[PDB]
Amino acid sequence: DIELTQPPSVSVAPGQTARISCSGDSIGTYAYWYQQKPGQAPVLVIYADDNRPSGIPERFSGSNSGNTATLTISGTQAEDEADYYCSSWATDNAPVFGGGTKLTVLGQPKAAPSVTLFPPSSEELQANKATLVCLISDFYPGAVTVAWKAVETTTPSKQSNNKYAASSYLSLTPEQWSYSCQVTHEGSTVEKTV
Amino acid sequence: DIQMTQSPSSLSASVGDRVTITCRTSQDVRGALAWYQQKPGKAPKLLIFDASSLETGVPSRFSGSGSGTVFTLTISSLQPEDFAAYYCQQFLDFPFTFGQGTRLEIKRTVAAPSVFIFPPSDEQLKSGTASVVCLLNNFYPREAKVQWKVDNALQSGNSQESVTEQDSKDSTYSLSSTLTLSKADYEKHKVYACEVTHQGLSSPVTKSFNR
Amino acid sequence: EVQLVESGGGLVRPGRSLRLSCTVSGFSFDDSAMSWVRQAPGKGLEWISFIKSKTYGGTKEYAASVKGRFTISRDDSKNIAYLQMNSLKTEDTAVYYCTRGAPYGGNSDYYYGLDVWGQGTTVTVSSASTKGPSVFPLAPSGTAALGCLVKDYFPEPVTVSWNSGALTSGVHTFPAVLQSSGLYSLSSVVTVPSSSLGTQTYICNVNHKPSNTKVDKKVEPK
Amino acid sequence: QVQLVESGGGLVQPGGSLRLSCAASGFTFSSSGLHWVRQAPGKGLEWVSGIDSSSSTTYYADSVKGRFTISRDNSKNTLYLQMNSLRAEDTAVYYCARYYFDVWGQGTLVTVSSASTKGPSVFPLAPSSKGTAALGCLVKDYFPEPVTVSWNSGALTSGVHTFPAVLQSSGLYSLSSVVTVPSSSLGTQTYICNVNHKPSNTKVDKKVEP
Repeated sequence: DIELTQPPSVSVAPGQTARISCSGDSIGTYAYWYQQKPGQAPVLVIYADDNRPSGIPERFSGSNSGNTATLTISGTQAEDEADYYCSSWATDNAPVFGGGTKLTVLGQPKAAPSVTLFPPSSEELQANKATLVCLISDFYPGAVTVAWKAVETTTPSKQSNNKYAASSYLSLTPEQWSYSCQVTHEGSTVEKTV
Repeated sequence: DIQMTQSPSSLSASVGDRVTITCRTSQDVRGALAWYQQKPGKAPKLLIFDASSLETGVPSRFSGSGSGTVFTLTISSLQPEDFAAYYCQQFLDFPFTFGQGTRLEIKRTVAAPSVFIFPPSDEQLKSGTASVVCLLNNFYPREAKVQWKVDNALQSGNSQESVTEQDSKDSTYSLSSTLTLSKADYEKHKVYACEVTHQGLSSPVTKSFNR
Repeated sequence: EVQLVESGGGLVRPGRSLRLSCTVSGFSFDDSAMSWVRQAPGKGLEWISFIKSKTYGGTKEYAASVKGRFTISRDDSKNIAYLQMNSLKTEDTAVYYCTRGAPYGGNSDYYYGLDVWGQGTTVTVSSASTKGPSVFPLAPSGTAALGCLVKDYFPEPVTVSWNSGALTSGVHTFPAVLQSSGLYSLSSVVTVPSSSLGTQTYICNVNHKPSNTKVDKKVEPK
Repeated sequence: QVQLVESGGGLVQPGGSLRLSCAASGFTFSSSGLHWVRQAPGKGLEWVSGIDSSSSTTYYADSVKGRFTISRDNSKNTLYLQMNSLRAEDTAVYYCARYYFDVWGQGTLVTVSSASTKGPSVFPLAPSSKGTAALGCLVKDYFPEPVTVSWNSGALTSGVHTFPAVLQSSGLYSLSSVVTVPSSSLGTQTYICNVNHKPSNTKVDKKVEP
């Protein structure tokens, strides 16, 4: 069965509600919601339709109707940010899992990430190797889209200064080695020429 | 679903005898019945589990038997304790339906009731609602029939019947019938009477009131 | 020991939502299944809803009579079980019990019984308001019948006293009857010797607690 | 409490064999079935295998059907998943969860990578533009890291941001370390890049000049 459709990312201001939808193709049953702090095992926050297990604060409330389920996080806290997955049980008695949503709480002021270009190296040119290095630093929130204009891009990682950072590596042959890198953090598009 | 019939609803017994209560099922529950006892006006209690197995807190007088479709409770000696209502519940597949229920009543000698005819209320005559009250005190067995006959014609659909529980002293019953008649209905009729059919009564004794 | 209490029971007009809470203490709430059983006054027991524990997914499911109107939820952190009813009807006037479905073994999906029951709360669905009791004398027309008729009792439980509480033997208080209009009807029966009927001052005391109204009536021969 | 611990996972060659074991404490194993959930890196959870409480039936995800078998050793309170003929993208962290997903274990890392210990190539990347400039070295084909990259043999500690490693499609991790320094100090500061490849036990020294 197709995975349950979920929004990729959701942005909510601190101390203000969060709404995540889990509309799917015939869930037909109750939808469970799971929380995953990065580097930690997922935990259950909402089971059946709107039940809450022990150890979960009251801020987590849920609903289910028709073919859509919703997690209402009233007054989200900054420490709460994680990935929220919705799961359900299909007719074939086989579990189905959703894509997931990231709670990007705007704890820090929004800023435009800084992008540094990187042309080919002399050793790579002598070795017949090309690598286009695009380093996007000081990104906020941690969600950036990297595009190459004439490619493996690492997932966003938290920086030591609390600013999201990412790197985009593009491989080109020595014969094929202008090249442009496009960065889109939040609406605005940043282009670097190399 | 699963239909659940308990037989008979009214079972009469004396103190210290043996009582059988049968719960019959539609499909085969595979020995997953639960028997409950409810004392009047109080929370029900778990009496018999997994058909035969006895639950903790119940003395040995209570036992269960049978499997598949027929299930029975056998009580060795009936104490004053345990004269209450009994229910059976199924636990094979959802939904956990309850039976009709069986009521245990203390056996007593057949005593006919006393017919008392309460005339229409003088204060309620001008209120707008006129009622006729028929009272039967000390009546045994619980089943009794009261017919509200107005002007020699039986009246139906305008009567409310109430029954008093078994008295803790004599083990009797009381029955009250209220006939609802408007002012026009009260004036239109001529002779109002109630006919009581009881096992003790040889013939239907009717008491009439004159408007 | 294991204690189950309930609240949220009161008078509600048809078609209005009401939420009952089952506070659980004395045993673990996470791994026990909770079921709600209702008893209409006079009628038999009826099973309303069942929700499994967290270990088994908490699959809520109800009887055919309340499907689409009753939703059951539970919170383990505050060990409380919720029952919410929308489109409430007059047939639902009953006493609701909170029951704990004990597993077969220590923990299993096969449930063998409802072990511990709460005391229960009264849920009344009606349209009428709080109306004071109406006292109608029933004069005695061996043992004579003297009684008072209680009519138009609204949203209540009432107390009847014979001889200001002096006469305790021979006092038969009939069960309440739901009148067509929406009020309750009650009857009191006093059996006394015919000679003593004209001597003792038969005084009936009726107290309607919800309305804070006290009514006294005198039964004398007509 | 109900606790689950899984182990037995490690880096294996493509097509190899792997057995993952779940240890269960606090709840009766025979009462509830157990699920296997895999977390591909850079992505959400995916259901892998399931077993009923009584081992009556076994549910398998279609993407893994015919390759994974799951047995519940009820005697020793353990759950086993056997993997054969693994493909490349099956790399993930496998989670062991109770039926209806109430409790999740820490998870075991399973890596399917044909790459072996390969030394990095310190290709210099100096700042070709320009008050401040960013320069550093790129470590290509590092297998498997964590590769310690230092500037000036640890002399420089401010302005050096180490980007996270990238798992390229070639199967070799790539790393890029960039040091932000003033433009006036480009011709004076000694740009030295030292790479210590712990998995390969190789210490590579590189020099960065304008």
